[PDB]
Amino acid sequence: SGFRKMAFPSGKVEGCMVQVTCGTTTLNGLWLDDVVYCPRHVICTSEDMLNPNYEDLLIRKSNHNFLVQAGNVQLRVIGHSMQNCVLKLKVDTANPKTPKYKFVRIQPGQTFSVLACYNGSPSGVYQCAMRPNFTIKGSFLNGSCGSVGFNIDYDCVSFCYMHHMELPTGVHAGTDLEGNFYGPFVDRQTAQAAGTDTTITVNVLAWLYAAVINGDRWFLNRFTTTLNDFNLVAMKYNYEPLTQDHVDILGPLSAQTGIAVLDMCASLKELLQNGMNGRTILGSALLEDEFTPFDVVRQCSGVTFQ
Amino acid sequence: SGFRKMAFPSGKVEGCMVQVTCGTTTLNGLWLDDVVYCPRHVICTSEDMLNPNYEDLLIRKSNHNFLVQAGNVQLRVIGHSMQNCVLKLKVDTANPKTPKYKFVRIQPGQTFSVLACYNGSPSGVYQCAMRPNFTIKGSFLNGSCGSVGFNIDYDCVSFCYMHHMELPTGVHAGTDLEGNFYGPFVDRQTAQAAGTDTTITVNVLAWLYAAVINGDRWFLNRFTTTLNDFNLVAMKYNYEPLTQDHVDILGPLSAQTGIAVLDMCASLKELLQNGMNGRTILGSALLEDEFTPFDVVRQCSGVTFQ
Ligand SMILES: *[C@H](O)[C@H](C[C@@H]1CCNC1=O)NC(=O)[C@@H]1[C@@H]2[C@H](CN1C(=O)COc1ccc(Cl)cc1Cl)C2(C)C
Ligand SMILES: *[C@H](O)[C@H](C[C@@H]1CCNC1=O)NC(=O)[C@@H]1[C@@H]2[C@H](CN1C(=O)COc1ccc(Cl)cc1Cl)C2(C)C
Repeated sequence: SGFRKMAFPSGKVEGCMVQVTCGTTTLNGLWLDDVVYCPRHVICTSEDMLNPNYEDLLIRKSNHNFLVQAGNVQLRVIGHSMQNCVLKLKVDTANPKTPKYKFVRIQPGQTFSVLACYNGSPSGVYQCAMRPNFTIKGSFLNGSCGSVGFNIDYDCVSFCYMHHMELPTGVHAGTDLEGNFYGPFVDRQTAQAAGTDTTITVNVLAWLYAAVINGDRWFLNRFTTTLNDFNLVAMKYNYEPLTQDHVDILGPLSAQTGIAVLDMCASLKELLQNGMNGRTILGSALLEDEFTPFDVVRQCSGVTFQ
Repeated sequence: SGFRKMAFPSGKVEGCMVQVTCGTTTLNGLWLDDVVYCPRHVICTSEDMLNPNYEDLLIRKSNHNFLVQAGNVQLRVIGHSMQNCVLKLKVDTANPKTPKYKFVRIQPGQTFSVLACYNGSPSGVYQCAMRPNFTIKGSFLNGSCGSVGFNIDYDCVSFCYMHHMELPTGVHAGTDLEGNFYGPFVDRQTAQAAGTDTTITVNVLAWLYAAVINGDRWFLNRFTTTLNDFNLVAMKYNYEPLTQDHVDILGPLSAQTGIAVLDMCASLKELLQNGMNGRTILGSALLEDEFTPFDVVRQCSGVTFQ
């Protein structure tokens, strides 16, 4: 037993990370087959990153302007092109470490592992959720652009995120691996802001089920509630509405614990109105919302990946 | 910016994990050079694990009783020996993936990354602290024994932990890689219990400095305190005593923020006596104690590993 914010093993992704330097900008790239993927603002400079015109900037570039460091070995760039907000640098060598992979775009509420990287070298790994406002609460410093987020499903890495920027509230924004931003953000230095977030209701319920599975039961009660009456409380506390599909997705957790989904909602209702009163749930004094039902089933059952 | 519970990249360790099966017990082993390391209770059975005599049990074993699966390839065991609570299985093949490594024993209060494994296959990675009572609050199910904890320091993996068991409170106990248990636990099924824990004071202060670096400042104050008067409050709230060396270790964080260590103690004192009053620190409603000063400096500065 026990319950931890757990990332996927990062080894398959570590073998794809490279360093991309252009001008005085160094960031990370993702090397799959004979392509290196990286944020397009690597082609920018100081006075560029204001309201840049990346098509103009890119046509002024040459293959040899892009220095690609795969560890202690330089990769020759033989072509370049822009795809939305990412660059695709064609290199003369296919990555012999290329795992089988997919480029997937995730939904707010879903989670993924981030391999934070600097100068092409992995620094750490942690779990993030896509917030309802399409930001992520990460840990990113200068030089971390091009770090990717991913999930693993048996032997296949599903890349879902490339890091591009921090917003003024300290949260982070980036793209899918096709270069399309999550949320209404642009890779310019403007006065853009996150905008209002909500709590991921279905995830909080999943985490409550994780707690019960692990022996935290004090928040349970004989009360129940209808979906509609629960959702008026959710709205009041800036929680996302709970749909019937969310109830369906929680079914296996409900069946394992023997606590009906709607009964757990009644428990969440009471926690929202009364707080916790000095008690904790799974070592937390806050209702946690960055674990999906899948995450709970995976950890409380022990799935692996080859 | 941002602050996350961050593990080390796990790739170097993933290449060492194997499956060890003996009788009807399957667990994980750690394959370094031509030795596989695993918990010695793999040689036990159901009626064995009560008050077993492992020397007697081991002399009754044969090299061929140990099935070692390195992925889809079987490793021939050519020798075996017991070292305290671990087995060393000599195999005919050296692991060509062996990273440079060390076997180190850590102190309570220090942190490490755990690569949770089942059937020799990595499942996830997360950060743990050695509690003052020599347990760890992990996430471990049946089959996870032999998963290791580790730190990475440039290119070198310092293995500090092998998993053996869960205690009745849901916390976890294991050994260093020389097979010596952390704390007063034995690899028998007895009525052993964790015993009383304390909060790691120096780590809480480090995390408060992490908060300030990341813009959470509401808990700061003009008050100060002496080390002695702080330590009477620490004792009252079941916090570990703060030593002058702890103050020294916090020096760089103090110097970066411009908040004297003893002034941050005064802030912790007030948080201990008043609570947080509905506010959070780094997304937590509890004082967090599983980040060392090193962890904070590493994350709030961006060190990597090759
Ligand atoms: C690429 O390595 C960086 C990663 C940034 C640096 C600090 N934290 C990060 O995640 N990306 C950028 O520097 C991008 C780049 C231009 C601006 N930018 C930003 O991150 C915006 O800036 C900030 C905004 C808010 C904060 Cl709290 C901090 C910073 Cl540095 C492009 C937008 C072109
Ligand atoms: C080896 O894979 C397991 C790992 C255990 C299983 C559940 N969680 C874990 O970390 N190790 C064991 O089964 C060891 C083994 C005998 C008993 N044992 C225990 O973990 C003790 O048991 C438990 C105690 C408390 C709880 Cl809450 C659950 C269990 Cl299963 C040796 C002590 C020989």
